[PDB]
Amino acid sequence: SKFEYVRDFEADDTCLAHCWVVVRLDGRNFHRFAEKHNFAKPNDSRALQLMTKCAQTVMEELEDIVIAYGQSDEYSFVFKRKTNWFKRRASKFMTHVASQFASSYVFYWRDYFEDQPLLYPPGFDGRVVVYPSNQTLKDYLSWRQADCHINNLYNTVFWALIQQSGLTPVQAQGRLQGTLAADKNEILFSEFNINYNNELPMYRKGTVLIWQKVDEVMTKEIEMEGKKMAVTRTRTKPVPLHCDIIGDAFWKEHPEILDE
Amino acid sequence: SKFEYVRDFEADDTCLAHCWVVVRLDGRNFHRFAEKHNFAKPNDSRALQLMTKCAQTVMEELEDIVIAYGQSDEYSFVFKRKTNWFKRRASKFMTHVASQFASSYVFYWRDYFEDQPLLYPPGFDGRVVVYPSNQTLKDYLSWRQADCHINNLYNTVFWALIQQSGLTPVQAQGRLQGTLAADKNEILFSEFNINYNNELPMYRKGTVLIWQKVDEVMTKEIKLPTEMEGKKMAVTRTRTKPVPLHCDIIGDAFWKEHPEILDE
Amino acid sequence: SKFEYVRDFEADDTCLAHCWVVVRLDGRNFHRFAEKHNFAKPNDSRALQLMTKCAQTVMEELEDIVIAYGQSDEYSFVFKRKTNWFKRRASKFMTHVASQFASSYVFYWRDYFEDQPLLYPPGFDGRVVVYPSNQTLKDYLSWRQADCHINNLYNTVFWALIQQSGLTPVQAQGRLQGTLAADKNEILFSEFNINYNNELPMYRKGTVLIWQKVDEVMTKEIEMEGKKMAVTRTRTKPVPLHCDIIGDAFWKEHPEILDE
Amino acid sequence: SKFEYVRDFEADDTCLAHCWVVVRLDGRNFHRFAEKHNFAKPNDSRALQLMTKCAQTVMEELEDIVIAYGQSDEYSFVFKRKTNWFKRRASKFMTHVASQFASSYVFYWRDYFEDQPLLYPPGFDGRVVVYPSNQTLKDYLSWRQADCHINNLYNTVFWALIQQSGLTPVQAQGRLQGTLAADKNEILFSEFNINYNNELPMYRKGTVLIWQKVDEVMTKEIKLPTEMEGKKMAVTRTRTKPVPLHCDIIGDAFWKEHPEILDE
Repeated sequence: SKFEYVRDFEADDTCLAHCWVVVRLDGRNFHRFAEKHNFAKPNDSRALQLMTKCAQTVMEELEDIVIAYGQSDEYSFVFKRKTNWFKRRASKFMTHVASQFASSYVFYWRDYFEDQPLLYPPGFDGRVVVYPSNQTLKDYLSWRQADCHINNLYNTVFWALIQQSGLTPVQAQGRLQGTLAADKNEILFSEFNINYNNELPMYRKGTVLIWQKVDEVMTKEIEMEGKKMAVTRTRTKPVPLHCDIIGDAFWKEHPEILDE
Repeated sequence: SKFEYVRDFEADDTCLAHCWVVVRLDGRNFHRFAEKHNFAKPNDSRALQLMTKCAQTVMEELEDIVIAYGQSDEYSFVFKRKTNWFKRRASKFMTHVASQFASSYVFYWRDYFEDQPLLYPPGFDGRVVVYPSNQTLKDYLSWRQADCHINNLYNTVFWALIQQSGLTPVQAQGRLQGTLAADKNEILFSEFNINYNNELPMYRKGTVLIWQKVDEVMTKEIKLPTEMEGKKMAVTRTRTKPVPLHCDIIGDAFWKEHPEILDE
Repeated sequence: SKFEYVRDFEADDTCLAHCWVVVRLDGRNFHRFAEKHNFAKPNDSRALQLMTKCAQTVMEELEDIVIAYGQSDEYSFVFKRKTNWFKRRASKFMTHVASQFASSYVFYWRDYFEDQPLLYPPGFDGRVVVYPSNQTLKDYLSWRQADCHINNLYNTVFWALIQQSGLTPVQAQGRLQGTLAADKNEILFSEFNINYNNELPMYRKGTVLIWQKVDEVMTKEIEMEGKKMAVTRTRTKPVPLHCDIIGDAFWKEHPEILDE
Repeated sequence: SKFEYVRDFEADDTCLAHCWVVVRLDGRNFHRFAEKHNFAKPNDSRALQLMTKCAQTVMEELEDIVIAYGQSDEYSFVFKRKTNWFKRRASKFMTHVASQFASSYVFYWRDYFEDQPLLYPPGFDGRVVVYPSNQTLKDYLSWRQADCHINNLYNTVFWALIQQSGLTPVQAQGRLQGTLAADKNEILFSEFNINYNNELPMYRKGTVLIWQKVDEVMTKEIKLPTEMEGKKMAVTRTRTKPVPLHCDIIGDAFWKEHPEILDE
C-alpha cells in the first residue's frame, strides 16, 4: 500500500499477566450535568439506578468481569486476573467499557428519568489500574466505598443545613469545616432528628454487582398497560447488592470471585 | 485512609511531547449491528451522517482537535501536536473520545434513522497512535482514505452482482477474487452501466472535518448616540464550527488550501 | 536556561508497586568472548566463579537484593517486592546492575584468570521483568535452573563426543538430535563411563546467592606470600550455594526471602 | 517446560519510531570516587580523557551512534533516528551502553592513571530520552554544554579561592553566592590574574565525538602486470573512527560544518 508503515507506530499496552485489571469510570463535568438535569441532593435514586443499569450492560456485553462497584458519578469494573480477552491490551479494556456505558446511559435514560428530559449527551472519563495481589484489589475497592461513605455523610448534613436550616453553601461549608464523623452524625441527630444509619444502603454503601444464577424474568409494563410478561433470560445475571465490602464478611460469602 | 496506597499502582501513559496524538474509533461488531438495523448496501447515508454528527460532537466538546477523518464504521481524531489538554495522558484521549462519541450515537439516532428504531446501545473500540512528524501524520490519514477507496470500489460491484445479477455472496466473491481496480471499474460500466466516479463523494472519499469560521448575520438596534442613530445596522456573530468535506486528502491540494492545520 | 524544557521528554518507567523486580543480565556475544579467551568446555570454573564474584559485588553495592541466580553467561537479581530504592524506576535498576557487574568483571579478572589475559572489555545485555506474586517469581527462577540443567546435560555429552570420540561438531549435533534426557544420560555412562550426577553441583544446578551472617574473613595471600590475614567484614554477606531451588526444600529452609 | 509462561510478564519498551534515541550516563557517587582517587580540581585531564576513551569504545562496539557528548562525570550517546538496532527496545540501548562504558573504564584505567591505582570498580547511572525533532535534539545537546560551561566557570573560581586564597569551601561558597557570570570572570582576572577564555577548550566546552574518515597510508608491492610493474605504489587504507572535538555545538557553526549527522 506504501502507507501501511504507519501501523508500526502503534505502541503496545499489554497489562501485566496474572494481575487484576480494573477500569474506573467518572462522569466528565457531572457537576454541571447534575445541575442542568435537576438532580436530587444529597442523592438522586434516578441517577444512581441508571449508572447501575449501564454497569450491568457493560458486564453482559463484555467478558470476564467478576465484580463491579459504583458510587456517585463513577463505576469500577474488575476483570479476571487470568483473562486474555483482548490479549490484555489496556486500550481495549478502557474504550469498550467507556463506550458501552455511555451508550447505555442515553439508551436507558427514559427508564429512570421519566419526566426529566436529557438535554445533551454526556461524556465519561476512564482509566486502567493494574493490581498484582488480591489484597491490593480488595484495598482499592474498600477505598472506593470509604470514599462513598465519607462523601455521603458530609453531603447529607451539608444539604440539610441548606434545605432545612436555610444556610448558604458557603456558611454550611464553614460550619462543617474541621468537624469529625462523630460530629456530623450528632448534628444530624440533634438539629434535624435524622439517623444516618437509617438512610438507604444504596447511598451509604454504594452498589456492588456480582454474577448470580437466574431462572426467568417478569418485567412490569409501563397507554393502559401494567401487567408482567414472561421473558426468557440468561441462566446468570449481575445483581445489585448494597453491602459492606470492606469487611471479610462479603468475601467469605462469595469466595468464587477471587479464587477462580 | 490506609487504603490510598492503591493509587501508586496507576501507570503513567503520557504521550511523547511535540507529537500528533491520533485516536481511532471502530464500531465493535458493527457487522451484526448493520444487519439488525437494516443498513443499506453498499453504503447507508443514514449511518455515515450519524457517525459524522457524533464526530462533530466530539470536536466541540473536547479540545485541541484539528482534523478528523471518518470512513465506514470508524473515525480518527487528530489532536494538536503541542497540546497539553490532559497532561497528554493517553487514557484520557481514548476514553473521552470513545464515550462522547457513543453517547452522541444514541442521542442523535432519531435525527438520521427516523423510521428505523435502535434495538440496542452499541459499543466502540478505540486506540491511540502517536506520530512524530507531519509526514507520518499525513501518510496515516491517506492510508485511511485509501482503505475507504479500495473497500467502496469492492463493495459497490460486490453488492451489484448480488442485488441486480442475483448472485450469491460466495459467487460474487469468487468472481471478484484476483481482480484489479481497473477490472472492477470495467465490470460496473459494462454489466450495470454505472460510472464509479459519479458515485457520491461521501462514499468514495469519506468525510473530513475541519474548523471553519461560520458567521451568522442579524439586524441589531442602536441605542446611542442619540444623533439620528436610532436606525438598524447589520451585525455578524461569527462562531467556529467543524464542517464536513468529502475531498481528496492524499494529494497536496488539500494541505495547500488549509495550511493552518499543520503549521499551528 | 531556555534549554531545560528538554527534561519534560523523559518518560516515566516506574515498576508496579508490591511486585518483585528482576534484572536479568546476559553477556553480549560471549560465544566469541569464550573462544578468544580459551574457555574450557563444556564448563569453565574460572568463568563461572568470576560471574559470581561480580554478582556478589552488585549485591553489596546496590540495595534491596534478596536472591540472585546465575548460570552460564547470565545472572538474575531479585529486588524486594516492597522496595523503593530509586522510586522503583526500571532504568535505574537495569543500568546500575549492568554497569557494576561489567566494572567488576574487568576488575576481578586476575583473581580467576591468572594466566589468561583479558584481550578486550566485554559488554552485557540487561532487562527488567516484573512479577506480581511469589509463585510467578519462583517459576521464573526454576525456569532459569531448568535451562541450566538441560543445557549442561546437552553440552557435557556434546563435548564428550568431540574431545574423546573425535567427532566433529556437526556430527555430534546430529547424533544427539532428537534424543531425550534419559538417552543423553545413558550415552555418558556407556561410551565414556561418566556419571552425570557426580559432576560438580555448580555446573548442574548453577549458583544461588543469598544473605547470611558473617563474623570475620581470612583471606589467603597470592613474590613469596601465602599466609591468611585478618580482615574486618560486614556482619552479613551473600554466599554461593549450588542447590535445587525448583523444589520447596530450598524455600522452607530460607523463608525470609519471600516473607519479608 | 511449564515454567515458560513467565516470559509473558516482560513489558515492551519500544522507543517511538523516527525519533532520536539518547542514552545519558552519569557516574554513580563520583563525588566519593573523585576523592578516593585524588582527582585534580577544578578539572582532571586523566579523568576526562578516560571518559572519552570509554565513550569511543561504546561507539565502535555498538551501532548507529552518530554523535556523543560528554562533560564532567557524564556522557550522552545519540542513536540514529531511523535505527532498528534492537527493534528499538529502550532496555537494550541503556544496558549495552552502560555495561560497555563501565567495562572500558576499568580496562583503560592504566592508560590515563599511571601512578594512581584503582581502588574499587565504579558504577554508572543510565537513562533513555526520546526526541521527535532535530531541534529538540540540538537543544538537549546545548543544554548539556551550557551546563558544562556554568559549572566549570563556577568551579574554576571556586577552587581558586580555596587553593590560592586559602578560603574554606563554605567561605568560597558564600563569596560566590548570588554572583553572575560577568562577576566570576572579573574575580578570576583581578584576584588571580587568570583569563577564563584561555583555559583548555576541553574544560570549557567539553568533548564531542563524531565520525571521521581517517586514512592510513603504507607502501604496497606490485606482483602484476609483469611489464616493468614490480615497483612500489602508495595505498590508502581508510577506516572510520570517532574523533574528539572540543568546540561549540550550541551555535549553528557546528551543524553547518557537519550536516551528515542530522540529514542521514
